[PDB]
Amino acid sequence: SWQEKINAALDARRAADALRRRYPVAQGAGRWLVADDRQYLNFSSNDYLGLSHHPQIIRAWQQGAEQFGIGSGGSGHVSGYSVVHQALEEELAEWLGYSRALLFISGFAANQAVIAAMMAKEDRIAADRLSHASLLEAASLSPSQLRRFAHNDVTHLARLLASPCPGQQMVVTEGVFSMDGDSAPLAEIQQVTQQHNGWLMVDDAHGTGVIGEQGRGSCWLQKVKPELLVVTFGKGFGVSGAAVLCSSTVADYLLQFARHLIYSTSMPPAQAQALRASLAVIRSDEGDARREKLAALITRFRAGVQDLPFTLADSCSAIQPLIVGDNSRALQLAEKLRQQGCWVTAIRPPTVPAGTARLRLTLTAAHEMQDIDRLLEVLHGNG
Amino acid sequence: SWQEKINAALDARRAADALRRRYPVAQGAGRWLVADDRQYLNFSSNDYLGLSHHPQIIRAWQQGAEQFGIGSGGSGHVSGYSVVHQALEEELAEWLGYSRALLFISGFAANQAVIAAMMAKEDRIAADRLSHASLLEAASLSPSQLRRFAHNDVTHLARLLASPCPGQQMVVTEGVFSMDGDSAPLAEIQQVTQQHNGWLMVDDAHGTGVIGEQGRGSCWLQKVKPELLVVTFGKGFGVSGAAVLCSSTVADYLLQFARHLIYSTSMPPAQAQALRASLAVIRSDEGDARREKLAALITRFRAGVQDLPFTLADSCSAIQPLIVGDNSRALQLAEKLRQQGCWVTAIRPPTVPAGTARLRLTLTAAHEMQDIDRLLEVLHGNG
Ligand SMILES: *C(F)(F)C/N=C/c1c(COP(=O)(O)O)cnc(C)c1O
Ligand SMILES: *C(F)(F)C/N=C/c1c(COP(=O)(O)O)cnc(C)c1O
Repeated sequence: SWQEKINAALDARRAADALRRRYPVAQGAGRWLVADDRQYLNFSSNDYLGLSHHPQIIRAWQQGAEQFGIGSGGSGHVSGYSVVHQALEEELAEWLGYSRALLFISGFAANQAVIAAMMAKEDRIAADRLSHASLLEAASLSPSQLRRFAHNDVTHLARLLASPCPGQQMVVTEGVFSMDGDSAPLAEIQQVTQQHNGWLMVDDAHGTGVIGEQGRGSCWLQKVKPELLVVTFGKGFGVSGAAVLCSSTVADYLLQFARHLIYSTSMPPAQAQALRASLAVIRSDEGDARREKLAALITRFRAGVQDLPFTLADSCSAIQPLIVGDNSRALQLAEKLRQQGCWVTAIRPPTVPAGTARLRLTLTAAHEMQDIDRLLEVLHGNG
Repeated sequence: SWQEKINAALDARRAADALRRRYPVAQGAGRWLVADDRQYLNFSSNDYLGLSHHPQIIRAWQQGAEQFGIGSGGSGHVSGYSVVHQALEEELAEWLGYSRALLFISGFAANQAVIAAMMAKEDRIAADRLSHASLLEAASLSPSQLRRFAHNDVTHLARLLASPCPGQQMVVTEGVFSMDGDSAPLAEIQQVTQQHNGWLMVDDAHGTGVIGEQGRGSCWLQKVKPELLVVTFGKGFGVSGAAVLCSSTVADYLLQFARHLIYSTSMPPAQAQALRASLAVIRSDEGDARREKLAALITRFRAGVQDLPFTLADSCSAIQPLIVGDNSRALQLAEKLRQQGCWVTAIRPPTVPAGTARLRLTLTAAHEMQDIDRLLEVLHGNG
C-alpha cells in the first residue's frame, strides 16, 4: 500500500546515515544566528556579502510594497510582468554582458525551466559529477542522456563529448561549487565544448555578487561567456530568486517554450525592487569593500588553520570546508563549537567520502576579524 | 547545430498559432491595471480577493523586513528555517485540518517536489486531461506512468485505476480548474481512488482562500480530505509561494527525500509574515465580506451576459470564460474592450477547441458593481 511504501522508506533509514531534522531560528542570515533565544556567531549561512540585512535592500522591499502592493497578480505572459521585473532583467543583462535576462522565482525553477525547454530525448547533458542537486535532478528527469564527468576533469569531459550523439550537447558545471567552494576550469571547459559543438551552461549561485569586477562572478572573472548563465539571489545578493542570462534568440525561445516561465506567478514587484537595490550595492564601491573584507576574512581563517590538526579544501570562496575525517570527531567538534557559541554544521557519510567528515563553514563580509579569531580559538582548544 | 535548433523551433511557429509577447505594467493586480500610463479596469489578474494591496499584508511585509532582514540565508535543513516559517506551516495545517504543512517557494516547485519524491517508475499517475501545466509537466517527467482521464470523468478514472499496475496510484486533479473555473467532483473521485487503493492529490490554487468556511477552499467545501493538498498563495492570498498539506509520516517522508525542499533557499521570513497576515484576513469576518462581495459580483456578471450573444462556462468561481467562438471575433473584441478601458485577455486555438475563442475574464472582491456594469455595457455596444 502507499503507507507501507512511505513507512518503509522511512523505517529503512540508517541513523548516522541520512536522517534530517529542521531547527527553527529567530535569525539565520549573516554574522549572527539566534536559536532558542541564544545568540551565536553564524558560520552556516549563505549570506556571503552580509546583504540580507542591508538597509538599502530592506528599504527597497518596504517601499516596493507601498508602490506596487505585494503579489504581482499572475504570470509574466499575462498581467504579472511589471516595469520593475523588466528593469531588473535589463540591469542584470547589462551587468553580466548578455543580451537578455529572464527572471525566475528560484534557482531550481530556473535550472529546471532551461533544461526542460532545451533538452530533448536525442540530446545529451554532460554534467560535473558534483553539480548541485537542482542541475542534476532536472538533468536526470530530462529525457536527454545524462553523463556525469569526473569533477573538473576536462579530459573526461572531452571523451564524453566525442562519443556519437544523435542531437545536441549541453555541458553543465558551477562557477563556484556548492560542496567544496572550488571553481570549475571554465576557460578549458568552454574550449572542449566549442571543439565538440556543444553549448555551456554555468550555475554561478555561489560566485555571483561575490568575485569579479563589480561582483560579476565566476564567468566574468575567468573571461568566459557561456551560452547559459544562471545566477541565483538567495546567497550573496541576500534575497531570493534567480535569472537566466542568454542571447536574444534563446530568450525568445525560452519565452515561447519554457512552461515554468509561461505559467508560473511572477515574483512580487517589491522583491524585484529589493533585488535591484542589492545589485546596486554589489556594483558600487560599497560592493568592492564587502568583497575585499570577505577576502581578508578568508585569508585570516586559512592562515589560522595551518596551525590546527584539520585540513582545508582548495577554496578561496566564502565556502570553507574543514576536514575532520572521523564522524564521531566531527559530530563532537560541531557540538562543541555550538556549546562555545559558534554555529557550524557537520557534513559526514554518506554525504561525502568515508573519512571526510567536514564542517562546511561559511564566512561573510558581515563577520569581523575577531569572529574568525574566536572560531580559530575554539577550534584549537578542544578539536 | 544548437542555433539551427533554436532558430527552427522559433521560425517554425504559426502566427495566430502560438507566438507570445509580454507587456510591462505599472500595476497588474486587483481592480486596476496601469500600462503605458493608462488606467484600465483589470479583468485579467488572479488577485481574486483583492488582497495584493491589503494594508495589513503590506504592513506585515514591511515590518518583517525590519525584524528579520530579507533573505533567509539558505535551506530549511540548514539555517533558513525561521520561527516565522514554522508558525505559518502550523497555521496552515490547523486551518485546513491536516497534521502538517511544508512551505515551498512556488506551486510549480511544490507540485514538482511531491511528484518527484513520491512517484517511482512502477507507479502510475492518473491526472485530469485539463490539469495545470505544473502538475502535468512534473507528471510527464516523472518515471512513473502518466495516464490522463477525460475532464471530470469519474467512470474513465475508474477504468484507468482498475488496470493492473506494478506499484501505487496517485490521482491528481484541481479544486478549481485554471482554464474554465469549474470544480472537480472530489467526493466521487476520492471514492473511486479509495476503491482502487490510490491516494489523491488536489491542487487548489484557484479555490484556496476564496470559497469554504474561513476560505478553506474546494476540499473543505466538499467535505473531502485528500492525502495531498497543494495550496498556492499568488492568487487569492495576494502574495506568492505554496504549501503542501499532508500527514505526519508523509511530511517526514518529504523532509527526507524531497530534494527540491532539502536544497532550495527558503522564502524570505518577511514574505512568510505577509502570508500569515493574508491568512488572518482570509479567516476573519473581513474574509467573509470579501468572499460574499466576489460572489455578488459573479452573480451580477453572469446575470448580465444572459442578454448578450456570448456563452459562459460552468463557473461560479472568480474565473469567468466568455466564449466568443470566432478568433477574429475574440481578437477584435479584446482589442475593443481595451480601447474602452477594460483590460481582458483573449484565448484562441490552438490553446482551446477550434471555435472556442474565449475571453478568460477574472473578477475580484476589489472590483465594484459599477465595474461589472461597465464591462457589460462595453460587451453590449460592440460585441
Ligand atoms: C543554497 F546553498 F542555500 C541552496 N543551494 C541552492 C543552489 C541552487 C538553487 O537555487 P535556490 O534559489 O536556492 O532554489 C542552484 N545552484 C547552486 C550551486 C545552489 O547551491
Ligand atoms: C496563476 F494562474 F497565475 C498561474 N497558474 C499557476 C498554478 C500553479 C502554479 O503555482 P505558481 O505559484 O504560480 O508557480 C499550480 N496550480 C494551478 C491550478 C495554477 O493555475
